Amino acid sequence: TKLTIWCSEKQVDILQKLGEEFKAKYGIPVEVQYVDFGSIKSKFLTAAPQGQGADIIVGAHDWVGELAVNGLIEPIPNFSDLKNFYDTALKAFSYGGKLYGVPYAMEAVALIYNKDYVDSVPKTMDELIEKAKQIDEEYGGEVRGFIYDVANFYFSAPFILGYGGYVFKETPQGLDVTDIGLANEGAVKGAKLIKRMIDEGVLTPGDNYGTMDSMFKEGLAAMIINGLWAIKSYKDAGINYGVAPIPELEPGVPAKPFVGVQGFMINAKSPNKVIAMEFLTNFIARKETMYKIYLADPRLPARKDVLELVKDNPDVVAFTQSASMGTPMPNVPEMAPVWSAMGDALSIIINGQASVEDALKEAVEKIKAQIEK
Repeated sequence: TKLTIWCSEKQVDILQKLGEEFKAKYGIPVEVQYVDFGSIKSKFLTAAPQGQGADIIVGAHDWVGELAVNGLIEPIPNFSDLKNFYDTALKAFSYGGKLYGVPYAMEAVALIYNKDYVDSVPKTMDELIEKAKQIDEEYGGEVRGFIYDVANFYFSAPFILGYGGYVFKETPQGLDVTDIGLANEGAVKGAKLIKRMIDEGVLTPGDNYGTMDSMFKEGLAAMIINGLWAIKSYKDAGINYGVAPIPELEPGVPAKPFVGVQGFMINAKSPNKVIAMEFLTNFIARKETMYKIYLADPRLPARKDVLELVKDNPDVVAFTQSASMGTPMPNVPEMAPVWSAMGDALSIIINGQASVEDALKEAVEKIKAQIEK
């Protein structure tokens, strides 16, 4: 009997050597194969129901809810080392009160700012708004104090979710996709704060990803909301940038960005799940392995004590801190219609074509209608 793993390209070498350690101690070889995320899911969905497919796979946390309900991935037994993982990363791989994977990477946006215009990170969103107005005034509109992809629900979620909005209500039986909180009082308050930034001129209805991104590269945007994926282009453009978590919406009320997480999962139909689980919890999950995984592919780490090891990367520290206060993108298939419905609602709001209340309630109605079909 041998163990089979489907992993990413930059994980093969690390997992092959680790498997050699596992073979020496237990006498079970480990076969490691690179498979891309898209093909992992399509292969797993038809191999796993028969007991085939890899014993261990990597994948996105978004898959967990459906793989868990269909009994294809195995609940991770609690082990002590779990205390060293970010709560957001563990929640992202949890469903119905059970952990279903061991995460290794996170991704979330943060505040990125040009230090030629911002001397200290604003402590609150009210301070950010005042600073943005002052910057707009000082440079006569040539420099935008604050700009981001405002009508995109992924980028505006820190405000809508931070004030109390939620996508699906969490219950002990799993996410209740019949209970959608995108129009409750918190969501309305978050959307009203976005609308206030529009009304005061700090944001405009024409703000989108492209205009934000190009303006920051050219040195004409003081503060933006973006992720680690854009940092290289800003460095190459010669921007003296800094990264920090999005300022508190109010004192004591943090911004709550969406977080994407990648992790390892166990084939629940495999005859080798016990040996596969041992290797996952005792070998893959260890701090030393996760640090090597980070070095070979620097993504925001899922372990707190791995971040402590880094080192020379202040950007990763800021983005990881942003992810820690964030919330996972809901890991169920019913999340799919939410993006476009909320993006339409945001556009309607910022263009003054409906009240915040009416636009959000319409968005929830359309989400439910599409979930039903």
